[PDB]
Amino acid sequence: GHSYEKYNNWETIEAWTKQVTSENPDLISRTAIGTTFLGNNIYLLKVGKPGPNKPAIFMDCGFHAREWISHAFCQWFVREAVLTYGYESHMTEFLNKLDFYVLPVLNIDGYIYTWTKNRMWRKTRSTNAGTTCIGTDPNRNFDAGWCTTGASTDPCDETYCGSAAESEKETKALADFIRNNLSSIKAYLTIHSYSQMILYPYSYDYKLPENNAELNNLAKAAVKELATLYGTKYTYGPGATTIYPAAGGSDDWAYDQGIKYSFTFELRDKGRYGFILPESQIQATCEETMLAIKYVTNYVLGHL
Ligand SMILES: CC(C)[C@H](NS(=O)(=O)c1ccc(-c2ccccc2)cc1)P(=O)(O)C[C@H](C(=O)O)c1cccc(CN)c1
Ligand SMILES: [Zn+2]
Repeated sequence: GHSYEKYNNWETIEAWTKQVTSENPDLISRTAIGTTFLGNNIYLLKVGKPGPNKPAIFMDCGFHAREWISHAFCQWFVREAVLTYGYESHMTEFLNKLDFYVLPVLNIDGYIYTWTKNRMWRKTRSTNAGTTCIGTDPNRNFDAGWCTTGASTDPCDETYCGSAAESEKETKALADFIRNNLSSIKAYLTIHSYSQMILYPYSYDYKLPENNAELNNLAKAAVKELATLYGTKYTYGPGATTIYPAAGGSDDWAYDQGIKYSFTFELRDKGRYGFILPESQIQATCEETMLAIKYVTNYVLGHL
């Protein structure tokens, strides 16, 4: 059965998306926005009080298969939304005024593989012509300085950028959805682990975004807010200098589409457990991350 304080396999997350929607139809609708290479359904949950032409914030989890705390966060967020609506003033205002497009697991095929075969798997599970090597790195597969730095052209490598931008069914599905809804989406948030950071553009080059000052101030305030709960310390900055250059990222792509608030989160920890974060840290990790996401949402809402 499903638990918010355990890592759940895909079969369970899928059953959860159906159950949480059917139990909360006045706050959640579920739509499939595509299939993965292996035929799994890429669900998107629209979280919010239904209404005409609402602005939206897009958040995805599970780009990288082994980053299990990412998948866990998207599920946690959805429950927080549904349970506190009408009682917590901020979340109530949030869901009244906008929609959260929550994509709980993008790279489902890779996630299943980390459960069945290889816990440290990262990429998708698509085949590659001319080789037995499997998979593309989804966060190198977007049309953002595609494959120009920090990415491999070799299908056997963990940062393989693919045969072309959006060569993967999963990344094409996400990009298509965001393109089809550009006019409503005001912020893009993508959840990874680990490192305890909040990153913003650019990562494919050392250039800074026009609203660099604003993004820095927003990231700073969000990490401060996060720390108030349990003392967890994040760092923040442009991706290229804060972690390393990496072209083809979804956050840089989203920004260049005109979405002015675009962030990558790297959750706990700093490497003691790394990707294998104990389930006993799921609750604390998600609760503190909630504060940062809500801080950003509050800011974005005020700036429509
Ligand atoms: C641990 C986090 C930082 C992930 N990085 S990782 O490639 O898996 C990795 C994991 C472990 C190590 C490592 C650990 C200890 C010693 C030496 C190396 C080095 C790299 P990531 O979430 O996969 C980082 C992400 C990406 O590579 O797609 C990224 C990188 C740069 C910019 C951005 C923003 N678009 C996002
Ligand atoms: Zn990652």
